[PDB]
Amino acid sequence: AKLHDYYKDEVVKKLMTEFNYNSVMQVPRVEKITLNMGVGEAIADKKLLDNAAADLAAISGQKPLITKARKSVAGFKIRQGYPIGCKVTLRGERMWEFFERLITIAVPRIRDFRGLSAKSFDGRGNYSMGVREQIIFPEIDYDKVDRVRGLDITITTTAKSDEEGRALLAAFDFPFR
Amino acid sequence: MKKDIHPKYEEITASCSCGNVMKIRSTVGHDLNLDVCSKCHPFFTGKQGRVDRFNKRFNI
Amino acid sequence: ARIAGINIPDHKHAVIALTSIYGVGKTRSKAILAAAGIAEDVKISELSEGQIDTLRDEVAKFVVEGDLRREISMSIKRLMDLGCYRGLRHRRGLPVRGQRTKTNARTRKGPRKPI
Amino acid sequence: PRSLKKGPFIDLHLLKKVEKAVESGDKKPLRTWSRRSTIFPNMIGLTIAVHNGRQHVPVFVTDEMVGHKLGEFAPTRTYRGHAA
RNA sequence: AGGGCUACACACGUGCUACAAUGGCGCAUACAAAGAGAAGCGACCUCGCGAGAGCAAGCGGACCUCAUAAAGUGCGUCGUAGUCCGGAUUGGAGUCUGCAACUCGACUCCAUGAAGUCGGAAUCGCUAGUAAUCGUGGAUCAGAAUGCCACGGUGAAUACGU
RNA sequence: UCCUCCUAAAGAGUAACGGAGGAGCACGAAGGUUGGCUAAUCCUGGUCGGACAUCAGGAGGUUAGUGCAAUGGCAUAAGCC
Ligand SMILES: [Mg+2]
Ligand SMILES: [Mg+2]
Ligand SMILES: [Mg+2]
Ligand SMILES: [Mg+2]
Ligand SMILES: [Mg+2]
Ligand SMILES: [Mg+2]
Ligand SMILES: [Mg+2]
Ligand SMILES: [Mg+2]
Ligand SMILES: [Mg+2]
Ligand SMILES: [Mg+2]
Ligand SMILES: [Mg+2]
Ligand SMILES: [Mg+2]
Ligand SMILES: [Mg+2]
Ligand SMILES: [Mg+2]
Ligand SMILES: [Mg+2]
Ligand SMILES: [Mg+2]
Ligand SMILES: [Zn+2]
Repeated sequence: AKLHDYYKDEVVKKLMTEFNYNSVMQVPRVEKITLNMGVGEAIADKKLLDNAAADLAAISGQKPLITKARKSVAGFKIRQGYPIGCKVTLRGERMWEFFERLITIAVPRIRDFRGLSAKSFDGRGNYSMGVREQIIFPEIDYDKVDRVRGLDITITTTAKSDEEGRALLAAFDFPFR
Repeated sequence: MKKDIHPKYEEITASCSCGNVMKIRSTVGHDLNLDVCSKCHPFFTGKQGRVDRFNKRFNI
Repeated sequence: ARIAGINIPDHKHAVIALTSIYGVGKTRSKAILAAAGIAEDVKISELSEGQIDTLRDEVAKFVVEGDLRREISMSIKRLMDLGCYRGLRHRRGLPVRGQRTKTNARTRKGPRKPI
Repeated sequence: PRSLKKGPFIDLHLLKKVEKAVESGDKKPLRTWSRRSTIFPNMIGLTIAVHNGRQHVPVFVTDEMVGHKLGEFAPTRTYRGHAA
């Protein structure tokens, strides 16, 4: 809970000063981090989806939830209810630990990392970023890797706007370019 | 958390070359030997035309 | 095994393994290994962590991987924006060093496109 | 390319024309046939109309061009494609 | 004077280099023939990773120079991989000839590392110091050969027969 | 032969070789009950990923859904688990 204790001990005060909030409850919070793997290659091979789930479990520390097609789509040859991905919702202690591991270990291991886009906010202070290769997480062993897979990471926050979301993330020294 | 279905999640030590050590819970199982970390990566730290070269090569 | 942001082969000789890095050839591999005080035939997996760190330091003096790729793209785009002959050749996907195009030129033109 | 010890080649008539035009200000394009002359920093801002075999091609010299030859900016062959 | 003969959807001929282990790479070390050279061949030395550069002998030559022959042989490594095979393409930095290397030169260094894993139908050469393979030299020529002409090294298979 | 709507004149019923569509099943769960849940579509952000897969948020408010026509219903859902 290093980053949560840092949030409470420093980031709250910093944001209160920076935005002049009238109550401490008004400070943006990091609510949840969701990791998503869109596994379209599972349409023909189910071991692909199972291996994606194993990668996600290794990375996040949580057994993932297999997601299924909401509607049938000819364009991707998918019928309704077909499992085509996996996600994990990280909250609380697990979420702060993953935030720390991401920031301090995984992002530094991104090939040719020149800084995360600061425009990748959804308009309400929530940040999403892509990963192209799961090896950037040390939990994934390099010489056991079957297929190259990435994932999506979303950080949902209680920020009313993108500027407050970016300030909240920057307070953790998020690697914004 | 539901019992008996999640990966093993226990603390390890991440040792970087620059001498940074972080104690992080992980599913990796063993200790880590990082080649880089947030405290030493060039982008994190801050460590990251023709007339000039024409004059340098053709000094008169 | 992780140098310059990529995984080096572990079972190869070090002199061969380092050439996995975009921007290190054989001459640079030999020079890096001489300047890190490591024999050329030593496999990566017989190297210590101090040795791998010295190798990383030696690689640090060169422009490699993503930085080198950015440099190369910058030079090519500079040519292509200049509108010079070399830039136009780059634009058209044709040989840029005065080679014949009546025949051959297939590395640049790609496989034959029949009429 | 040309040996460094020999310096960069430029035709004397062109160098003189460029000096005159720089002194007098910014004249109309200087017509030259010296495709082989290097582009010097003191030509930046001038317009040099460079022969490509049949017509002079107006070259607006920028800083990126310095050290290149004038003929690199006046293509000599007309190609638009086969079967068009 | 500048441009073109060097264009490039494409078709064909003649070649070069390969696809590797009967090989690649590193170190060491053997054995040729033929030829050319005065606006030429240019040693030794010094500088440079190198192409080269500076200085400067000798030689109109069985004398001097071009001018380590290479394949080979020993030692070591790579261990069948698009690889330590291949070396096209492209970026950067250079050298030299030449008034001048943009179009459009050769060569060097660093980086890059494509196709190609032996080739459909068809088709060529070769009967012995031949084929195959390996280097070497010369003319043209300021510079510019994978072409041409010439020279040695290693060195086969097979011909029942009509 | 059977179902739905209109013709049909605000109860029911009402004809024509009038105007339009469907059925001749399906389901041991798609039945019973208890607990829970809430749609379409669009916008923004997000590895491959694209007009369209999965993820996050917003807008919207049933424009969805209903095993199969059409009508009448359906949120206390009759819709989803
Ligand atoms: Mg090289
Ligand atoms: Mg040519
Ligand atoms: Mg003429
Ligand atoms: Mg011709
Ligand atoms: Mg000669
Ligand atoms: Mg090779
Ligand atoms: Mg292939
Ligand atoms: Mg092979
Ligand atoms: Mg005969
Ligand atoms: Mg030969
Ligand atoms: Mg010659
Ligand atoms: Mg009635
Ligand atoms: Mg009535
Ligand atoms: Mg009646
Ligand atoms: Mg219910
Ligand atoms: Mg029911
Ligand atoms: Zn570090």
